[PDB]
Amino acid sequence: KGSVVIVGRINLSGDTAYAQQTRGEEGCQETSQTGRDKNQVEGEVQIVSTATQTFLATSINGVLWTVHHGAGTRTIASPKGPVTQMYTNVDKDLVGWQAPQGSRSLTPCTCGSSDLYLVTRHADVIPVRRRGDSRGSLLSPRPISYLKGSSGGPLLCPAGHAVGIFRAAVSTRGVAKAVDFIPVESLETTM
Ligand SMILES: C=C[C@@H]1C[C@]1(NC(=O)[C@@H]1C[C@@H]2CN1C(=O)[C@H](C(C)(C)C)NC(=O)O[C@@H]1C[C@H]1CCCCCc1nc3ccc(OC)cc3nc1O2)C(=O)NS(=O)(=O)C1CC1
Ligand SMILES: [Zn+2]
Repeated sequence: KGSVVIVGRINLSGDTAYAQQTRGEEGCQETSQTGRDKNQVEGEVQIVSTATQTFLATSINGVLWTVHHGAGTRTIASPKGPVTQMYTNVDKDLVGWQAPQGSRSLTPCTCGSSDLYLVTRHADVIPVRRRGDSRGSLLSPRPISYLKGSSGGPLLCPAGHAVGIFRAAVSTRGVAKAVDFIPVESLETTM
């Protein structure tokens, strides 16, 4: 298997949630084999890719987190070569690396607000209501197909801080009315 490769980012930039592709497929190939990636990186939310899967990853207090069902145990390519996972937990569906060169990191949420916001791979910011340890309800139902490819992306509080990592969708006949995520407290405990 190859290294995970950053192929873009989801910009909250200044005002607009928009997606920025920074690498093509072809280049994704050679880079996964070497794990050496000089391509420029920015921001908190990365679009990450394997040979078969595209999903997201989020930097929180110096660690780049994503889902195990996306990354597995792979390294992630960097300018100084392939980066080995700092944290792994198959049961939680969680993996972490040292935040990449060029990135910014999110702050853990400390305000306890139930008003959350899920960022998707499509660069949509979707309102969510905290409804338990690892669960939050959507204000608007959406088909799964819409959310697919967004695991590893962040759930944010109204202050912009990180509340969790998107893990799975709670679906009924293919309609998602809630989301399952890894809470930051769970990250802090994994560390
Ligand atoms: C947008 C949709 C959603 C965020 C996404 N997550 C999934 O699709 C997960 C993967 C797998 C099935 N998923 C689901 O969401 C299902 C599904 C019916 C398919 C919607 N929903 C579901 O279980 O409801 C259950 C009540 C909750 C409680 C149980 C959830 C279990 C969570 C889970 N843990 C592990 C630990 C270790 C593993 O080793 C290989 C593998 C795992 N796989 C898991 O779920 C996503 O976008 N992925 S992705 O980006 O396209 C892909 C590129 C990476
Ligand atoms: Zn907060």
